[PDB]
Amino acid sequence: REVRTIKVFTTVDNINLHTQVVDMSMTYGQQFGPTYLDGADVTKIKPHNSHEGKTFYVLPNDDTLRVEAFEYYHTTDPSFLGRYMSALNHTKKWKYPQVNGLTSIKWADNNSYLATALLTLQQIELKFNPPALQDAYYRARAGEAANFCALILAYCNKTVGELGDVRETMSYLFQHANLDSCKRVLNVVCKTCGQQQTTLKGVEAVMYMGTLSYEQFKKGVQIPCTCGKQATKYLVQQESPFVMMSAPPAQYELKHGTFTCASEYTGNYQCGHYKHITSKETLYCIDGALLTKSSEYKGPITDVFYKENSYTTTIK
Amino acid sequence: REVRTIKVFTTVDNINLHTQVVDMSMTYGQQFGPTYLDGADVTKIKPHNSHEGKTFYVLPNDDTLRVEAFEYYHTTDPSFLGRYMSALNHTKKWKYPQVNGLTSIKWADNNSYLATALLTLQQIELKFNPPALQDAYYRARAGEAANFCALILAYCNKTVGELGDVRETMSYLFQHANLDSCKRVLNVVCKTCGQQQTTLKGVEAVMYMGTLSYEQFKKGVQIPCTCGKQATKYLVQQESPFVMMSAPPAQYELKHGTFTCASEYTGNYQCGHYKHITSKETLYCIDGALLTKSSEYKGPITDVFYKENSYTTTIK
Ligand SMILES: [Zn+2]
Ligand SMILES: [Zn+2]
Repeated sequence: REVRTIKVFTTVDNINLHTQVVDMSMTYGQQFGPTYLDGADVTKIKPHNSHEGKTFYVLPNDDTLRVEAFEYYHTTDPSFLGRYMSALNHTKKWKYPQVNGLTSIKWADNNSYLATALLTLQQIELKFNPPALQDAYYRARAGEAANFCALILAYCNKTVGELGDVRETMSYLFQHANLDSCKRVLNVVCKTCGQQQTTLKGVEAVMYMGTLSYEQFKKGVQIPCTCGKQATKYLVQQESPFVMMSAPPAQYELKHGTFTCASEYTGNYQCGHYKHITSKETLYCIDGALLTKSSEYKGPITDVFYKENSYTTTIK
Repeated sequence: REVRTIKVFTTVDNINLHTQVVDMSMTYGQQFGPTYLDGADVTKIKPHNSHEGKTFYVLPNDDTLRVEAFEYYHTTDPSFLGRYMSALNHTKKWKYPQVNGLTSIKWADNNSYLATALLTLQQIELKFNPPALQDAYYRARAGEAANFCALILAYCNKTVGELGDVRETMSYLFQHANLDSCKRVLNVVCKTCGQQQTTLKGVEAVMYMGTLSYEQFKKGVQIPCTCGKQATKYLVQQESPFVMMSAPPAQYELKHGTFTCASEYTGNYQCGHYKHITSKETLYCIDGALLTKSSEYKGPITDVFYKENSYTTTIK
């Protein structure tokens, strides 16, 4: 007749804890709704004695938790925490070797796009805004990247195993980074129509899709004009700590000392594999846990990152 | 022995067409990969005589289509076009009545969050950047909103029928809008720590989560300081054509003439329904195709939109 109970804590951010007394004869789901223990779904499980004192994630189901979840993650997508937990149940089992001084990811679960994204982040100046990403990225740099990788999957609405694109993944991460001071001025010149200047800010100031070469972007790239002519677009002014140049995969030569790092994609629109190339004392190719070196590199490159501070054109 | 063929066109943007000759003895999938006809998946279907001359969507599977798709949609998520097509197969069957001069959506497929988002967009000054959204929004304002609604679902990574949050949906749409000139200056005052000013730009300058009242935001809202004290955050300067104030749903009184429009959510974290309230000559409550009016309004409000141009505080 005596209900037997244990004390547990619920949370949405793993920092602020909420004391609960749970009935050991009812499932966690009957008492909390969807409930997770370090990523594992315990909604249909009844409390174990070993659960006493442990922390469980729940969905934001009252106003206090709604505020805590938004302040930590900067999202109000109702499915976010469930997707973060579902990914974490996988990423906590991945291995994160140090390769040439950087945290990589041993290949598992079709994660090569995440490995090259993680390697790239550690080579560019970037600060995240959500505390969740600040905290997880700090841990990832130290070598414990499971929470960071699960957050990337959640913020990008990708599940473990799903085909991912590096450019799109970086776009999501940059949306949650402080790029407010970044600025880009472009000029587009048509022999018929004249010239038109455009200013871009934030994420749009550091990403370009169409050519891999920063030098070519400075000299001019050809794009369509609405009048039918081919116009020339070139970079007038750049203020940012890096730039990212992207293009559909094509054979491309990477020259030591002319770029920071790059992503290589081998395959087709439905199926493929990413590798990472970093330019240090030589060219290192990081493929998850694997490492090779070369003095020259040619391959199907999709994204190239360059160092920057301030650039102003000499084109009149 | 003579292979019988028809001419069709493939596309990723429904503007640029690519001539194809298809074998009538093979499925579209065998020849194009995943293939769609006005949203319907025809990958496993063989060509019909009536298909001659028609346009089919395909996935971006060569470099020309990759460039066309990015220029139109401003995304490189590999699953985007399939998700847009899957949603469109549903939204093309929805009805879009004019309610009090605005395009709404007759309730279907758990779409009430999309109806209030669509109604809101038509009451605030906002220009989209991707041509896909520019073109579809123009059609939606005219009353043909199927493509716009399917794009909202695709950009938000939501499927038809899935629970949606209005604040999160607006965040995705604002990410793809030109808000570059929007600016917000805030001051946070702690009696222990002093004062700290912060400047926000773009989407972060027009969205706030924590209170529904713009007036309260101007006077000051209480938030935690890291020292443990309660600090006061207030608006110093605002430059934008609207602001959006959001909070977890709570009973709230909407006063005629003090706001533009608002979203009301009845339910809980797993299940609920949205309605739209607009302040015109009186208060109109739009619930899909349904319309009621009242002189006063109280309900569980989640988001309130206000007109703005330039605001500067008088607080010293
Ligand atoms: Zn021209
Ligand atoms: Zn303080």
